[PDB]
Amino acid sequence: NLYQLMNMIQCANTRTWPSYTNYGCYCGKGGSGTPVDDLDRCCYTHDHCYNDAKNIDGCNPVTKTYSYTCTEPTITCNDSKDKCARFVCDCDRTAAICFAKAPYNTSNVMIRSTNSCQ
Ligand SMILES: CCCCCCCCCCCCC(=O)O
Ligand code: NA
Repeated sequence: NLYQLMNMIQCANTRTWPSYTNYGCYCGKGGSGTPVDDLDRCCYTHDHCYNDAKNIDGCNPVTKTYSYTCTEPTITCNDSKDKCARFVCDCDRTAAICFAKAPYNTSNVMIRSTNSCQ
C-alpha cells in the first residue's frame, strides 16, 4: 500500500516523505537512465520488486493492503497466507531499510529529465 509504504519510510529513517518523492533517476513514479547513487539504486530495485509483484494474480502493489508492524525503527511483515500481501510488504520493507542506510546527496534532488536519466 502506497500509504503504508510511507510509514515504513517514516518508521525507519530521519528523512521525511517529500525527501524521496522525486530524487535521482528512479525515486518517484517510473524510472529512466542509470541509477545515480545508492539511494537511487534503492528506488531502482523497489521498482523492479513492484513489477514482479504484479505477476501475482490480483496483485497491485500500489494499492494492496498488507499486515505489518512498526517499532521505531524495526518493521515486520506479518503476512503468511496472502502471497501478494507478503511479496509487496517485503518490497516496501526492503526499500525503507535501504533508504535509511543510504546517504542523501542534495545535488541529486531533482536531476530528473535533466539529461543524465536518458
Ligand atoms: C504525498 C505522497 C504521494 C506521492 C505519489 C507520487 C509518485 C511517486 C511516489 C513514491 C516513490 C517512492 C520511492 O522512490 O520508491
Ligand atoms: Na520509479
